[PDB]
Amino acid sequence: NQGNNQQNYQQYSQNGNQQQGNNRYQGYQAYNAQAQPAGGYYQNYQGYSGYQQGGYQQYNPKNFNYNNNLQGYQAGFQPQSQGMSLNDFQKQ
Amino acid sequence: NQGNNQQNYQQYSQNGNQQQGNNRYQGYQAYNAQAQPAGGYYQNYQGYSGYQQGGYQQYNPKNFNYNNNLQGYQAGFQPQSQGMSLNDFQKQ
Amino acid sequence: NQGNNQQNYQQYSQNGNQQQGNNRYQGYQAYNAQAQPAGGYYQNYQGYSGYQQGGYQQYNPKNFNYNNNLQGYQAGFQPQSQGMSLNDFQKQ
Amino acid sequence: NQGNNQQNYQQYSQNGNQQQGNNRYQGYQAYNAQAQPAGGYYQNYQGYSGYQQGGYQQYNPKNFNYNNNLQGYQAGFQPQSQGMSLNDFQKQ
Amino acid sequence: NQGNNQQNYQQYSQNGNQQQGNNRYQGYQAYNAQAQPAGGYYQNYQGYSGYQQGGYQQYNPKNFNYNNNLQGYQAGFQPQSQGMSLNDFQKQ
Repeated sequence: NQGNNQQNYQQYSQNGNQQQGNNRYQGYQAYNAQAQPAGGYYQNYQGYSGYQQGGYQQYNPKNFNYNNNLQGYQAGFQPQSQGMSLNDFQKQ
Repeated sequence: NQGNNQQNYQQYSQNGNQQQGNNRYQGYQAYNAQAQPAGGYYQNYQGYSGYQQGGYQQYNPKNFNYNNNLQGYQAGFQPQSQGMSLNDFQKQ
Repeated sequence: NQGNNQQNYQQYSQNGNQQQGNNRYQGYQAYNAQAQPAGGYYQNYQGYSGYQQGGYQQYNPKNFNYNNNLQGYQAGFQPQSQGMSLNDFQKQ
Repeated sequence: NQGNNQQNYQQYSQNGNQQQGNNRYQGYQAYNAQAQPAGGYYQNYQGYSGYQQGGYQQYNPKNFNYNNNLQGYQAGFQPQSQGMSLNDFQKQ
Repeated sequence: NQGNNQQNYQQYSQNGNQQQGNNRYQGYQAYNAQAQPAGGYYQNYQGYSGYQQGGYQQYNPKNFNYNNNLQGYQAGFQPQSQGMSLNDFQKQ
């Protein structure tokens, strides 16, 4: 093994659990607009975990732009540009 | 093994669980607009996990643009451009 | 093995579980517009996991644009362009 | 083995489970417009998992555009263009 | 083995399960417009998994456009074009 290496390794185990019954679950989701409502009856919850964004790795024994967007909000980007740019984010 | 390497390795186990019955589940989802409502009756929940975005890896013993968008919002992008650009994000 | 390598390896196991019965499931989904409502009765849930987006890998012992969009929102893109561009995102 | 390599390897097992009966499932889906409603009675759910988007891999011991869109929304794209472009996303 | 290689390998097993009977399934789907409603009575569900989109792979020891769209929404694309383009996405 020699050189660059980006490794994402996640080990998750949910095995050997007992959940008893007789449960009453009433879930009301209504009139949601541009939303992601989450809910429920859980015992073991593993979620939204293990995120890896790689980076610069240069191994040696013209405009470059690299953008990694994970679950993010990016608006109004003019990198390495020539001219005039107008970005208006007025909130009233 | 020699050179660049991007590896996504996820191991998940849900094996050996007991869920008892006699359960009452009433789920009401209505009048959702541009939404992703999530719910339910769960015991072991593994989700939205293990995301890997690769990066720059250069191994050596003109405009370049690389964009990785995972579950993201990207609006108004003019990288490495020449001229004039108008991006208007007014909210009233 | 020598050179670039992008590998997505996911191992998932749900084997050896017991789910008891006598369950009452009432699910009401109605009047959803441009929506993806999710629900149900679950014991072991593995979903929306294991996403890999490859990256730059250059092994050596004119406009280039590379865009990877996974479950994302991309609007108003003018990379490496010459001229004038108007992108209007007014919300009233 | 030598050179570029993009490999998607997913192993999923649901074998050896017991689901007891006597279940009552009432599912009501109606008046959905441009929607994908999901629901049901589940024990082991594996879905929407294991997505791989390849990337740049260059092995060496004029306008290029590469776009990978997986379950994404892309509107208003004018990469590597010359002229004037108007993209209007007004919401009222 | 030498050169570029894109391989999609998925192994899924659901073998050795017991599902007991005496079940009552009432499913009502009506008045859906431009929709894909999904539901039912399940034990082992494997679906919408294992998607691979290949990428750039160049092995060496004028306008090019490559677009891969999987279950995606692409509207208003004018890459590597000369002139004027109007794309109007007004929602009222």
